[PDB]
Amino acid sequence: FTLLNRLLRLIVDPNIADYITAKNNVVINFKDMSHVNKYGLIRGLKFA
Amino acid sequence: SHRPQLEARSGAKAAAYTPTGIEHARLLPGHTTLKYRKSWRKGTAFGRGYINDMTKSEYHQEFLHKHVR
Amino acid sequence: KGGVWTNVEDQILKAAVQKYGTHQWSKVASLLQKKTARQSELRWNEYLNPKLNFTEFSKEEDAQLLDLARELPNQWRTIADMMARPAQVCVERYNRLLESEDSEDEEKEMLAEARARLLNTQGKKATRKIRERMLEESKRIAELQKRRELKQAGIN
Amino acid sequence: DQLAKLSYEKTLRNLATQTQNSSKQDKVQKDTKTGKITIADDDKLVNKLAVSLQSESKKRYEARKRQMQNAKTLYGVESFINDKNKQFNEKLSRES
Amino acid sequence: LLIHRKGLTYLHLDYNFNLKPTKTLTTKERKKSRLGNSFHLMRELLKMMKLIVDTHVQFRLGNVDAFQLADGIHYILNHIGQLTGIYRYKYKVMHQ
Amino acid sequence: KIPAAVSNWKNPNGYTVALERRVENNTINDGFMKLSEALENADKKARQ
Amino acid sequence: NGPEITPEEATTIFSVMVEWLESRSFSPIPFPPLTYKNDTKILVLALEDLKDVYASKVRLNASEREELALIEEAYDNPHDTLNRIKKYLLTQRVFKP
RNA sequence: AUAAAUUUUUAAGGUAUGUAUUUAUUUUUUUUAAGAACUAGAUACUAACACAAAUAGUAAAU
RNA sequence: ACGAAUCUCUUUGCCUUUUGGCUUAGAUCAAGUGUAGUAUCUGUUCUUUUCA
Ligand SMILES: [Mg+2]
Ligand SMILES: [Mg+2]
Ligand SMILES: [Mg+2]
Repeated sequence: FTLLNRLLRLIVDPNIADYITAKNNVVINFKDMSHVNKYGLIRGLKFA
Repeated sequence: SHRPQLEARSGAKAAAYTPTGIEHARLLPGHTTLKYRKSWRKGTAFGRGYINDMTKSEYHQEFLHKHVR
Repeated sequence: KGGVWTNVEDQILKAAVQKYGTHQWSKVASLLQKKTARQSELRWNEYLNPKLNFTEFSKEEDAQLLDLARELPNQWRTIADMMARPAQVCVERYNRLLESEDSEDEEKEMLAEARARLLNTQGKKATRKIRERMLEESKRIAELQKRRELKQAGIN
Repeated sequence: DQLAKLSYEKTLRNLATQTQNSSKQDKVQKDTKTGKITIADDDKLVNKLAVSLQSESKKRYEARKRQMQNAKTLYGVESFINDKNKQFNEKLSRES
Repeated sequence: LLIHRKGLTYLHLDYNFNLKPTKTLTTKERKKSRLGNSFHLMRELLKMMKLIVDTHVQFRLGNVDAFQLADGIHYILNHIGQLTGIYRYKYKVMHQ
Repeated sequence: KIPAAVSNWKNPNGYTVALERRVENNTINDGFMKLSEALENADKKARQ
Repeated sequence: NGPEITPEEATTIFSVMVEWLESRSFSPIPFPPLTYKNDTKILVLALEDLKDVYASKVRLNASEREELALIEEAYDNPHDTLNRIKKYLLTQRVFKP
């Protein structure tokens, strides 16, 4: 991410970018198992 | 009434019973017989085992790297 | 349909959690009306659960904060865990920390519902037994006083 | 082990007060017929024995009963659906 | 005898060894009355014998003729895959 | 001494229990510190 | 173990994109403006895209119905929603699971 | 100048399940409920009962 | 004086009606109506001792 949020600071307003990078970190719940997504990219996101 | 068992059935309980005499199939004679033993390339920006476990194995991580995808 | 939380339903939840445990939520939203599993558990983990830390800053927590939040541009749930503090609060108290820079009826009936629900532990089978057995007892007592009144006629 | 000893002592001294108190308030035969043995005993002291046992059963039984009363009336903290929640849950209080 | 001794009295064997219920069955009376791949296999087998032996019984009575006899029992041994239904019980027999 | 079982999942008699029977130490690696500040430096160089 | 990139690689990459874009002479995107001339169209598109999932369905589950509601209203109150959004992007940083 | 031909069938998995159906005669010291009447409907559960007419406990649906 | 027995209370000990299994958390989770049966939720008005 921290690399992203920069690379997006390039091409888009710092807001929107922030909305994205921050849009990835989430909990992810399968049944019981759940974990923060600290690192990768979630593809199911409409803009992914 | 679903309960973890605390016990098992003594074979003896069976042993006292009288027989039946039903004939199975797998008891029919087989093997009646014993056996005895005796220029351009510079341009680009980049200038010059077995772990007892499963989920940390190299195989398993290949596998999960295929199928679940 | 857009909802918010009364302390009524909130308490009914904390009672429910206090029984069914966290992971059975779709039951916890049975007692509780108006609500869903993800709603229930959302409020629970993000707010209600007591083990959460709601308190002030400290200069450890602050210099810690501007440190982390500068290092990781927007990654709040990460940073949140890093602070062992809830997410939106760390976000909020953060923004505030840079804001120093400047230039009774059917609810009582649902409560009757749940309040009645918790207090029966058995399931259909056991209750059915209770009945069957008592019916047997009445049958016995009847048959007796049959025989008693027959004895008052002398015929045994 | 030690408990069984201690109880042995307690009923020793108690027995002593029985005998002495009975002073204050005041063989072996064999059958050549069968290997059964025959001892001769008073109907006394058997009754003191049995009675003592019965009264022990009583007093213990009653300590446990009054303990039921007190213990079940007092603690009012934890949630209870029924009796066994109070019981078990007080075991969980016994833990720490 | 085997049937009536399992207390199934509402099944009928006609003279051709078909097995028919005479009275719409209470489900319990179905379960109690499923019969085995034995009993059925054997009923079918008897059916085959009855069939052949009948055709002879006819010819002796003088109602047929020796050619129609021969053709008959030929027809039987070929069309067993129809006249009976033994192939329900040993399905193997679908080789023959 | 063995404790008593309180399991988030099953509750076979319906018993009720005080919640807390139902219910990290490390910091980051300076890999981060270096990362974000390096991105930062190259950034401000570039913008200048 | 920390992040993998190392700062070295990071900086090289960033600089790459930079020389590219400058060279490419590129203007970055602006925030969607409140006064927008095309806007309602774009919103028509996105919303049809969500709508289409449910076109076929005959039984709608809970989350679904929740959705269709949110859509239908979004058609109804375009200025409302667009304001709602531009707010959301300007601010909200934390999200549901 | 080609002769190249697989198969084919039976059971199992509104309702199961359970209960009673005796007719024909086996010897003589305790204690307190606040009491009574009126009234309406509102949330519930249910019911092989009612909207060319039909579904059940191996399988379910864009 | 101390010793002992009895009654009562307190504390410790003992645990006294003191969580009994497995599989994809075992799976699924709200779309109706008419009448009818039962459950039970409010208010109103009057009144607080005894003997043959
Ligand atoms: Mg079955
Ligand atoms: Mg099976
Ligand atoms: Mg079944």
